[PDB]
Amino acid sequence: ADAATIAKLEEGFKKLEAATDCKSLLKKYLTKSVFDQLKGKKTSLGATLLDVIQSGVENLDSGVGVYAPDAEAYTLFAPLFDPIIEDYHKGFKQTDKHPNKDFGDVNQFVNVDPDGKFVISTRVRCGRSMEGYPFNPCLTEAQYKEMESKVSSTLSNLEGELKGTYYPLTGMTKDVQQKLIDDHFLFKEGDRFLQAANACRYWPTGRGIYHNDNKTFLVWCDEEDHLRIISMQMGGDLGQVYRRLVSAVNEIEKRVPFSHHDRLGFLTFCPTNLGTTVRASVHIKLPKLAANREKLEEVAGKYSLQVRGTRGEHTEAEGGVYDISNKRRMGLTEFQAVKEMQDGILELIKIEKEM
Repeated sequence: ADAATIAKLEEGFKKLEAATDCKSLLKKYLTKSVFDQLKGKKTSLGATLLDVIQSGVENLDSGVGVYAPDAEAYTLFAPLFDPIIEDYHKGFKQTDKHPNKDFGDVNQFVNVDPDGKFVISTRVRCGRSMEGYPFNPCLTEAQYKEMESKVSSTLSNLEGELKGTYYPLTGMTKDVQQKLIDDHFLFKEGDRFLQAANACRYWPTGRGIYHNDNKTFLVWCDEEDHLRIISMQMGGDLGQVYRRLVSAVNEIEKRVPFSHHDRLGFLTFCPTNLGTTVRASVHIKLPKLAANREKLEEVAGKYSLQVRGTRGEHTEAEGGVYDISNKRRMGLTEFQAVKEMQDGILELIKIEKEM
């Protein structure tokens, strides 16, 4: 690590002490003892501590404030990453190992609302970093093109349910944009937190969108992580959504190896998405539980569920509509995470019926 970067690191640290208002996990765990042991180190691909914390220094309001420049950095800079991970993922000690991938007995997953009267739509997401490339902080332009032609080639040779079409962002027509905007499939350049992390360079080179013909499978190449992989549909057939996801992820891995770490799970750009990288969610109507919020907050904790209200434009009538997702991503398998989610929704609907 060169003297010019070490100087810029010394600036950011004094800027963190000078921000007594900052509540970011970066400021919490970047002690002077850790900072002096990491500031001079660099990965074998060339990423410095500055490529980790720059975005958290430029954005003092940021919640986490660190990002991973390459896969190797989670090891080289573990003295800062490990305590941050402990904090965000409550109960993931610095010595615990995350289980290896296990999609489990996928047949055990069912429809959580067979009569469609409660769940509007069902969604399961995961992400992957492609093995052999650095993450978005350090991707060169040539690397962006190589990834695009590989993901495009891979996703285009998908057959059956996943038969689709890849739309690259570079030189996208105005017509496709609307058609993709219409289907909620498009993404744009990242917010202020990604821009400060160097995560939005050479835009839109290397960025693309893939969706199947049935519009129940959707992949984003290089929006934030290398790959974001979603299975979605209307209704509450969590099982069907989840089984379609495992089919796709296994099939992509045949041609595309993923960046895995036998203690942190699947490696991603942001430490909030380590472990399973799995976020199973439903849009569900629970009007009775909306009145008695204390019961909903209590049952949500029983199944480790995050309850967010729907972001919306004209939603004043829909206060009893929720986006319920699974909160846990580490220290448990993919199968365990989605099962826990399913068990939750089943009980939430059961309670709603008893009101």
